[PDB]
Amino acid sequence: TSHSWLCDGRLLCLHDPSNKNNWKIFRECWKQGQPVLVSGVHKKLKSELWKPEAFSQEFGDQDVDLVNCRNCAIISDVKVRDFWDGFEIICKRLRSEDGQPMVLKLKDWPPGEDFRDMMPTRFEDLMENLPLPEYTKRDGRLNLASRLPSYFPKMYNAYGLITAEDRRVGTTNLHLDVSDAVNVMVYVGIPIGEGAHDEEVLKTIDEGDADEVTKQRIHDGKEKPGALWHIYAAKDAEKIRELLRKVGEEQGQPDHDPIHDQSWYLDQTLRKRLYEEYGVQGWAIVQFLGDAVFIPAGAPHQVHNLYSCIKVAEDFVSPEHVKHCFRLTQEF
Ligand SMILES: O=C(O)CNC(=O)C(=O)O
Ligand SMILES: [Cl-]
Ligand SMILES: [Mn+2]
Repeated sequence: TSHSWLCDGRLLCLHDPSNKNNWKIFRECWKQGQPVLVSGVHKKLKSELWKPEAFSQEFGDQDVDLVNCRNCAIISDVKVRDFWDGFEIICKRLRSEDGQPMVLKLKDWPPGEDFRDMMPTRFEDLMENLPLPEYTKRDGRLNLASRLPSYFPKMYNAYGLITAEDRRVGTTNLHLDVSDAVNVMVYVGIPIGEGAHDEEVLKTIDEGDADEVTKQRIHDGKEKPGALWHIYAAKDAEKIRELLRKVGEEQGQPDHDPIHDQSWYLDQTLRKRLYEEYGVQGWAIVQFLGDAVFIPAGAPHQVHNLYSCIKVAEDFVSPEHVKHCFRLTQEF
């Protein structure tokens, strides 16, 4: 079974998403609470379905709210095409008071459980090509999601954050989710209208603590980097809460939950600190076009888009983690 290791030997990378024997290798990492990466998923999909132009053409007239990733401001009652038309074409992006193009995220779209209903062909294309299908598919035999009683697909679409100032901002702030999930990068858009940003992208992953083999995927492989993830083991979540309670009190704090508050992005400062002061070393992961990231239930994580990303995630409930999922459901 074709695979290799990233993050200095600590992250499994599976290279063939439809290899039936994948579970054997996957499960050993997964039962220890490690995330897992599967590359090559884009090569299985119907490309034409996962274009920003197609999303604009087909659903542009819908009403939506957006989020400015730099200041968290909400842009109320805008149109879907406003987002998608500026995904790669910088001059088409909605502008702040100062007339500058904004780095934006599309909020709650599609809304509710409307994905399957709103996008049936995309739904079938994703689900027919998810890796580890017995775990990940709604009706997969190791997916307990639908098999349990009432006590246990989402898009993440946003532009990139490339500046030096941007490096301490999250596309999605540190949080955890209650079930297992797989997050697939189905499209990476390289924006035009400000010239090349390759060196900023590279300095951002380096400062994000990415390993040398991850960086060869750019230098040698010439792969298109989508997003930079930091993921932590579910067990390490309290040690991370402890750090953030303290740091927060150093600007005026309650015995509350910083991870649930989803207000923190761990920059290179706090990550060195979390490691030396709490022993906690996470996984710095660059998600390229076609990479599927498996995030264990309750494993805290944050995301920082480098370029413009179309991501689609499927939740599931594995036997290995079904106790976590139960315990996380009650606390949440
Ligand atoms: O992609 C993002 O911005 C955030 N993704 C997730 O939080 C996830 O898959 O759980
Ligand atoms: Cl499987
Ligand atoms: Mn998440």
